[PDB]
Amino acid sequence: TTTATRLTGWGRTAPSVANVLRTPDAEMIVKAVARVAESGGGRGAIARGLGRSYGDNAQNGGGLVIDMTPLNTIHSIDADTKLVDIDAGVNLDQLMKAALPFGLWVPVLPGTRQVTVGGAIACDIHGKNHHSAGSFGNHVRSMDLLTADGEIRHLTPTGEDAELFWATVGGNGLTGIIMRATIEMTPTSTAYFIADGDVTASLDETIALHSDGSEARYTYSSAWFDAISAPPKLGRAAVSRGRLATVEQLPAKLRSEPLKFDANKYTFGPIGELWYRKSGTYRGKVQNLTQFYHGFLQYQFVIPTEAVDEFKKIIGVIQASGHYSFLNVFKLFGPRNQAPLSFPIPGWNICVDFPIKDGLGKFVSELDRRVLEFGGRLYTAKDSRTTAETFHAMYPRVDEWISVRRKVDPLRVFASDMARRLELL
Ligand SMILES: Cc1cc2nc3c(=O)[nH]c(=O)nc-3n(C[C@H](O)[C@H](O)[C@H](O)COP(=O)(O)OP(=O)(O)OC[C@H]3O[C@@H](n4cnc5c(N)ncnc54)[C@H](O)[C@@H]3O)c2cc1C
Repeated sequence: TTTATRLTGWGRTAPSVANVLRTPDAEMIVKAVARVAESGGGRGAIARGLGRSYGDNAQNGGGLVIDMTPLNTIHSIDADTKLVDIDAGVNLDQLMKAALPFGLWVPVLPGTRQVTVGGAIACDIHGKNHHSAGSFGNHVRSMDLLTADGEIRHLTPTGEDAELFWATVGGNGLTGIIMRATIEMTPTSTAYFIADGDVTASLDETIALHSDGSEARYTYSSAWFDAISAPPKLGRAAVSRGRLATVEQLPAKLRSEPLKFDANKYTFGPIGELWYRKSGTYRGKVQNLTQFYHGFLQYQFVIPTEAVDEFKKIIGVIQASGHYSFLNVFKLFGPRNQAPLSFPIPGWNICVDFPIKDGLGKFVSELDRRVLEFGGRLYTAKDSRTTAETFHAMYPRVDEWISVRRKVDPLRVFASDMARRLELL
């Protein structure tokens, strides 16, 4: 039934061999968990989605990995209740396509739509709209969770079982296997955005633009960030902010199908600086999703809002480090949710991408130290190399979480490389 496969995260690193069960049959999945649970705990099992996490959370060296992607049935979409009832293996692209004709919008979209609902819940994913909509877990109204004892529990965010619900959110598959879930969607009259763009000249401007109160006028907001240039150019950004369009705001050419989907010699001189300011500055531009969205070590952290000087310092440490990240996504996160292991907290969030090079491993450890000291944290979906000590200090509700985890899996039936590395087992 199960194939001995060699798995990595998206980052393609720290590989381990696991037995991969790949079946559309939910009964064969309940029975595999039943089959891991009688052998004491062994090296346990972990669910896997589309494998878009960069780290080691969806692999289990010498254990069972359950590929959930065949479980990809959309059960119902209701435009009156805004509810979708889907298998955990459906991905967000599939869901977005299916839901559009109902005037329904996926409430949190990450950078790639090739992620499963299970992965979205287990990493409590965030998107361009976090400050206004929170993260993925905020919009789950129920889920069905295959736990260690082979029973399927029906969890809701409030009432009985809320605790296990909120431990599952952001729990990296370590509470069991999400089989099915109900998501509340965001109503929309169009598949379009109305976007405003701005280009800042420095880090100070970027931060200033995100604290001048303008952010409250936008539901969606993110920025491409300069992390290579020396000050004052360091931290200059192309900001893209917006909100879903209404049909009255579409041009006539689009208004009849409102929900349908489908370096020269100047470049680094003053004419290019002008061109790029001009091209990046705009108001009320109508965009579809693709236009509005757009050997390596991926690293993402958030620093709490107040610690602005500390955030500025970390960015300085980054550019003077001799490690050059060209692709950097910046955003200001809004209020957190009640999940103990949820990554997002209100504050300055950035994702960087370092070429793998001599000194890099030791430099990001130092980064960890700084991020930790400044009260922020790393994102498990990007990580495969931080220590359990650092992680546990970054997430002070980890003991709270672990304690919930030991109630629901005393025999450690669910386990992964990440769980063992970060001592979440
Ligand atoms: C190009 C790119 C851009 C990205 N942008 C963003 C972004 O903007 N915001 C953001 O928050 N993230 C982003 N991510 C990270 C990604 O959204 C998460 O890593 C997500 O969890 C991946 O989903 P997956 O289905 O691929 O799950 P996998 O990577 O296969 O697994 C991820 C985790 O979820 C658990 N899991 C999966 N299915 C289940 C299940 N059925 N039951 C229980 N647990 C399960 C796994 O055990 C594992 O712990 C990005 C990733 C990439 C590659």
